[PDB]
Amino acid sequence: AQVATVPFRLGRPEELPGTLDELRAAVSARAGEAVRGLNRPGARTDLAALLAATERTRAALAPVGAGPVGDDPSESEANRDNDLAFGIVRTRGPVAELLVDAALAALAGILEVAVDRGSDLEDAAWQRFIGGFDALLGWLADPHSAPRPATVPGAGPAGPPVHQDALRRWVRGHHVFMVLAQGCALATACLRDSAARGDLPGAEASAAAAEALMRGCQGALLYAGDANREQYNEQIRPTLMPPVAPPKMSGLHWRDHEVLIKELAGSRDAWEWLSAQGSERPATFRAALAETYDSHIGVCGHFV
Ligand code: HEC
Repeated sequence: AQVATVPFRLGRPEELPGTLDELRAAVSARAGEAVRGLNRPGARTDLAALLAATERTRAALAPVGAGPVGDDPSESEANRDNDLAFGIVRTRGPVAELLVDAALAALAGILEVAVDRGSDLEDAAWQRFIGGFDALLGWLADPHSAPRPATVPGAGPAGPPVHQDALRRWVRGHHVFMVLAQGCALATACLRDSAARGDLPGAEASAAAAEALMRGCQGALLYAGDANREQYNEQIRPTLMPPVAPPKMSGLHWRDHEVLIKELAGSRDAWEWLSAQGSERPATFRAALAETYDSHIGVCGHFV
């Protein structure tokens, strides 16, 4: 029931670029347009203006998809069920440019609900949540530099409850998860590659992206946890019809998360090297990491 704009098109995370130079060649032109679109005059006056700017930005971008991937021998049935439960369609085309499109669409998905009906999220959570998109697109626009944050308009307070708005937020929040998971996997991969090649500035820029994306993921988890609590209250009503359970991500079978955690493993030496070279990113990333891990409680079905 208009829970989210679907299909939600996303590339295969196994094809994400793995170096800063490759990433820049793949996406920096398009990401730069996206950033300029989201920071155009007037875009940041209020949440309604940001939504309008988002929709004008994504309309102004030339499409890049080539329709569904279709037959993918690397995709298990459990992967497919994971994606279908949230309306995800794996789509052929330049994976990093598809990530830019997906980021803009997930942003618009969030802002549609917040513009109409507010948010109960703490302003600092809202800031890091929506700030996750600025971090991602700003870094993709210039991967060799740390992304700089921009202003994020606040949301009004939650309005009157509308039927299954919690499910809309739950589903649209998971679309954000998939964008941030791919973004953080990119950032972690580039950190690993940069450090292996002794590119300390590239490593530092990659780690700065990874931390900002990780803080964005913590905001998204708070957002989804807030929706999940409201969902649980809405399930107290017993139903004569067979009860409809909200979609749930698997973990084992969610490909973007699998790719992310594999990159994070084996980024350990790069984080220690950055520390030894006098970076402050490792310490603050470690904090963001612990906070994001804890905020799984109340969102992911294999926690709590
Ligand atoms: C339920 C499915 C989820 C969702 C919605 C998210 N993740 Fe997260 N996650 C999940 C599991 C089953 C685990 C295993 C933890 C363990 O066995 O100890 C994790 C863990 C992580 C980690 C830690 C990885 C590491 O320590 O090396 C990270 C960084 C992580 N998950 C990230 C993450 C992000 C960024 C998410 C939203 C974009 C997210 N998870 C959601 C299962 C689930």
